[PDB]
This record gives sequence, C-alpha cells and structure tokens, in this order.
Amino acid sequence: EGVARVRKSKGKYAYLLESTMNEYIEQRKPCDTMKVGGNLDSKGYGIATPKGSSLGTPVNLAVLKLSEQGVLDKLKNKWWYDKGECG
Amino acid sequence: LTIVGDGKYGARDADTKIWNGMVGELVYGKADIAIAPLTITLVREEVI
Amino acid sequence: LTIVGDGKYGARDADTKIWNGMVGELVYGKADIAIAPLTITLVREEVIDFSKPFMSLGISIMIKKPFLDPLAYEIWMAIVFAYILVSVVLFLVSPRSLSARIVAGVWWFFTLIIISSYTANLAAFLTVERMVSPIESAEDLSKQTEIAYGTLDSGSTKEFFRRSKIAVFDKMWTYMRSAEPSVFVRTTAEGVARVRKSKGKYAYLLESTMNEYIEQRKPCDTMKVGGNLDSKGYGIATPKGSSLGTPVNLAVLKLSEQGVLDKLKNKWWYDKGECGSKEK
Amino acid sequence: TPKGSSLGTPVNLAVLKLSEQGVLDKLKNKWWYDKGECGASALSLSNVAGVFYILVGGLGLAMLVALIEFAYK
Amino acid sequence: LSARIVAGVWWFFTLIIISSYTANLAAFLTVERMVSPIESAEDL
Amino acid sequence: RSLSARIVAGVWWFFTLIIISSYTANLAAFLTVERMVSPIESAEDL
Amino acid sequence: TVVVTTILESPYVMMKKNHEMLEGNERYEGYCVDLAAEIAKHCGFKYK
Ligand SMILES: CC(C)S(=O)(=O)NC[C@H](C)c1ccc(-c2ccc([C@@H](C)CNS(=O)(=O)C(C)C)cc2)cc1
Ligand SMILES: N[C@@H](Cn1cc(F)c(=O)[nH]c1=O)C(=O)O
Ligand SMILES: N[C@@H](Cn1cc(F)c(=O)[nH]c1=O)C(=O)O
Repeated sequence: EGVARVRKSKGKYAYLLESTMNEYIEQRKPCDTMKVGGNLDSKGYGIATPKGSSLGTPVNLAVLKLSEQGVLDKLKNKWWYDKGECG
Repeated sequence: LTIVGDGKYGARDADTKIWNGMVGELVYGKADIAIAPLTITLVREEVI
Repeated sequence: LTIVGDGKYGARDADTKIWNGMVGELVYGKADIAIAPLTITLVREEVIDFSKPFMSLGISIMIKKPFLDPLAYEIWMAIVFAYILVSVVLFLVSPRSLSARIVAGVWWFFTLIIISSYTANLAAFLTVERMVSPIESAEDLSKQTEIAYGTLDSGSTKEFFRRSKIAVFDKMWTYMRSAEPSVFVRTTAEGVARVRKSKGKYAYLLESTMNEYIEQRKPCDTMKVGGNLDSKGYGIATPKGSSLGTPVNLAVLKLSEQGVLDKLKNKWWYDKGECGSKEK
Repeated sequence: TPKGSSLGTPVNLAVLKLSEQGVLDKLKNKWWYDKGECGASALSLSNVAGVFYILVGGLGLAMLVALIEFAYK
Repeated sequence: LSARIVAGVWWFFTLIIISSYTANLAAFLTVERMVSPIESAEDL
Repeated sequence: RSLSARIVAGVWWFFTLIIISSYTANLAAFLTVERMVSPIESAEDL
Repeated sequence: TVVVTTILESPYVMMKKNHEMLEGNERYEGYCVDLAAEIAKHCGFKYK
C-alpha cells in the first residue's frame, strides 16, 4: 500500500520502510521505485522463540551455522537479486 | 507453517498490556516458534 | 580493563584443544567479561555466550591506493623538434610561394591530428578514472597472480578460509597454505604495512571495520576494494551462565536503539578521520 | 567402449543425460574458467610517429617543390 | 561569393570529419584493445 | 572592422566553439556507450 | 570392478598434489575424473 502510494502520488509521497523491502521492490515490476540515501539505523531480523523453549539454543546455533555456511547469503541472492527483474 | 492470525508483527498495547502478532502468538503459546522478518527490539527481547 | 595476556582473540589448538586469548580468559575464569572487537563464530558461541552484536562487518580486501600525461613525454619533445624543423624549412624558403604554402597544409594536418589525439585520449583518461579499477570482485582478485594476498595468523578470517567449502574461498585457502614466502601477518598494522611496502604486489584480507578505519588514517594510502566476502558482527562475550549475560545483552541492544553505538562508531571512525568521497 | 560391450548403450545415454542436465558444461567451466588464473589510460607513445613520417615526408616534398620553384629562372 | 560559400561548406564538412575522428578515437581509447594480428591459418 | 562587429565575432566564436565541442563530446560519449555490452544480450537480463 | 583407462593430460586427468599420501582413485583429479564419477552414477557401476 505504501509503495502503491509512492507510485500514485507522483513524487508527492515518500515511504519509510526497512531496507530489505526497499531493495526488493527496487528490483520488481514495473521497476518504478527507488531506494534513496543511506539507512537511518542498523538492525536485523531474527528467529524468535518463547523464552525457556527447548528449541531456542539449537535454533540459534542453526542460524549462525547457516550464516557461516553461506546459506543465508545464497538464499538472499535467490529471493532478491536472482528473481530481480531489473538487476 | 501458519500465518499470524491478526497479520501483525507484534507490540504491547499499553492499556491491555497484551501482545499482538507473532510475538503475541509466541508469548501466549499459540505457536512454537516464529520464522519471519521479525525486527529485533528491546521490548521484544524482554518477552521472547 | 585488562589486556588479554597472549594478545589473541581466541581459538582452540587442534592438538591441545585449549582456548587461548580473550575467550580463553573467559572460559578459564581469568576475566569476568570480554568487551572487544570479538567476532561471533559457531565454535565460540559453543563455549561462551554472545550478546546481540553491537557492530556489523564483513571480511574484505585492502589494497595500496591506485597534465602532460595523455601525450607521451617523448612526443612533447618530438612536437618541439618538428616545430623548429618546420620553422627552419620555412626559414629555408624565405604574397607567398606555393611550396611554402603546402608546408602549412601538412603541418596543419599534423597539429590537427595531435590535438585530436590529445582530446580523445584525455576523454578516455577522464572517463577511465571513475570507471577504472585494477580488481573489483573477490573472485577476480583470487584469479590474479603476482599480487599475493593474505590474512592474520589467528582469527575468524583465517578460519573462515580454512572452513569455507565455497569454491573461490576454498581455492584461496588452498593457495594461502602453500604460499611462499608466507602471506600471513601477526598484526593488522603489519598487514597494512606490508600492503604499503609491496607497492601493489600484496593485498590484505581483513574485516571491513579495520579496513574502513585505516582508509581514513594517515597517510591515507590504503583502500577498501570490492564488497565483503561474508557478513558478521562483533559481540560482547560472557562466560556462559554468567549473572551479567542478559543485562549486558539488553544494554547492548538498548545502546543500539538509542543511537549510542552509531554515535561511537562515527566518533572513532569518521570524526577523527583525516581524509570515501569517490568522484566519477 | 569395446564394441559389443554391456556398458556401451547405458554409458552413451548417461553422456547425453549429463549433457542435457548442464553437468558437462558445469564441469567444463569448473576446470577451465574457474581454476583459471588469468581471467579477463596513460598515453600512446608510438602511434604519433606514424604521423611524423607523413609530416617529414611532406616537408621533404615541399623542400623539393621549393628548390624547383627557385630553379625556374 | 561562390568561393566563399564553397569554403563554408567544406569547412562544415571537415569540421564534421575531424569531430567524428576525435569522438570515435575517444571511444576507441576508452574501450576495446588490440594485441594479436589475427593471422589466418593459410597466412601462417 | 567596427568594434561592435569585433565583439560579435568573439561571442559567436565562443558560441560555435561550445557547439562543436559539445557535439564532439556527446558523439564520443555515444560511441563509448555503444562499446559497452548491451543489457538485452544477456539471457538472465532478457 | 570396471577398469577405466585414461590419460594424464591436464586438466582432464591430473595427479593430486598430495597423491603420494593418497592411494587408489583418490590419486587423480580433473574433468574426466568427475565425468567418470558421473558416468558411474548414472550407469550404476564401481570403477578403477
Ligand atoms: C554471527 C552471525 C549469525 S551474525 O553476524 O550475528 N548474523 C549474520 C547476518 C549476516 C547478520 C550480520 C550482522 C548483523 C548486524 C546488524 C546490526 C548490528 C548493529 C548495528 C545493531 N545490532 S542489532 O542486533 O541489529 C540491534 C537490534 C541490537 C550488528 C550486526 C545482523 C545479521
Ligand atoms: N518488521 C517490522 C514491521 N515492519 C514491516 C515493514 F514492512 C516496514 O516497512 N516497517 C516495519 O516496521 C516488525 O518486525 O515489527
Ligand atoms: N576479530 C577476529 C580476529 N581478526 C581480527 C582482524 F583485525 C582481522 O582482520 N581478522 C580477524 O580474523 C576475531 O574475533 O577473532
């Protein structure tokens, strides 16, 4: 809805959103949107478990395992810049 | 895999003090884990 | 505040399986907490607890930084000798005679060619500098020879290459282990000094943070090139089961959200920086 | 394969199977251009000399046209 | 005045020519490269 | 050669100088661009 | 086992750097070695 508002306001509306979605839409049809400037802050997405879960620690270890194995980067490229239509 | 009921990420209303969204589903035991673009916050790290 | 005894970050010797460095000091109870540029790894996370990371980075590549130029120095001379040689032939001819007239025609075509060449080549030269790069991508750097490249003796960069099962990084590790003379250095300063003193024959692989820092420091002769090889972050480490772990973690993300961490980063990196302005 | 081999036809089928699955191309790239160590303004100092030849030569012709010009009398 | 209009047209002509030479030479010095003569097998 | 006519020759000279310089520069840029590989040619890009 | 004959032409079949510390078909690497493995896969035979 925000991006649609950007496209239909013809420059009269700017949308503040996480860099990820911005970078994604920048690569998507009809490639009429753009990410401008740097970022306002720097944070990250994480997998959340109910505190005291028997699943917490192995999931965490799994996440950083996947990060070091290049899995996360490969997936990022898969869904962002491989399916990207203007890249 | 299940889609969060109210389609929200999560926050606490400062009146009801109830968590909504995926965080809400985690805290209140409606789901076992959340795998989504969930941004890490202070208040969320406090409850999950 | 105490400086780690052996000046190491931490790893297990593959024989003794003893932890050294700051992680070692934590595990064996010589220190209560570690606050340093400590990269979060799987194996480190297995023996200590990492707070949410307070700074993001990635392994990256550092290299040594790299009006009469369009026209060769020999030709500027040749232009002068041709100048006096034409003025001397014209001097030998002395409205005007037709032969003397054709001299001006050939000389005109000559200087036309010269100035056109200067303009074209200068156009390339100006277009080229923004466009030009010795090596942009990591794989390309790996492919290049005679430009040796290396990492620190201990740490995540070296271990990243040792563990990496991904093609290019595997090839690079296979190269580094056999490289002679040794391409590994004992301090970051040593690596950067090696970059500066190899005159482009040595590239240094180091975390983006140190790279970005040195890029801003005197004599500003080093440069970060390409993107990053991976993406990870530094975290504050506590001995697992510490009474300080959760409040320290909460404090770290508290500082991150209040803009404190960004503020400190700018304070020590780009405020004390002595020079990131690239102009195409 | 030795002709009449029990291995001939399945090996052949396997070869074209691998070709269609992109395996052969991938292997070619793996051993040729992946392990490849060479993959791929200043000034031109020599070229201008080529113009100098036409310059000096023309000057020589001019010199001649000058001499014959002063030689008509 | 005929000679003048001729000189004008020829001037525009040589202007275009040298401009084209300069531009194309600029493109040629900015991009591509030549190393080998590309000798034909029969030539070899 | 009136002075006004002289300043006319000067300004017009600067004008045509700018014009031929711009034509040369832009034509050079266009030719440099053509040397760069087309986006269409790549399959992924297509 | 099926005896495969090949030739030491780089980079089709090459001696591994540590071939001295290795034995059997682990001594060799190259295009034709990997190709031999794939052919063995799709034909279902062991090879030497
Ligand atoms: C070891 C790896 C799992 S990792 O480094 O932790 N994650 C890998 C992945 C590529 C990655 C890498 C780095 C970061 C990251 C992002 C932001 C920060 C700082 C700016 C703030 N940290 S924070 O957790 O987002 C904040 C809310 C406190 C620090 C690190 C997030 C994710
Ligand atoms: N990811 C956020 C929610 N969220 C989602 C968006 F698409 C966005 O642009 N901004 C945002 O805060 C969260 O975790 O609450
Ligand atoms: N920070 C690393 C050690 N470390 C330090 C560096 F300056 C570097 O360039 N590479 C590296 O692995 C760790 O935590 O082990």
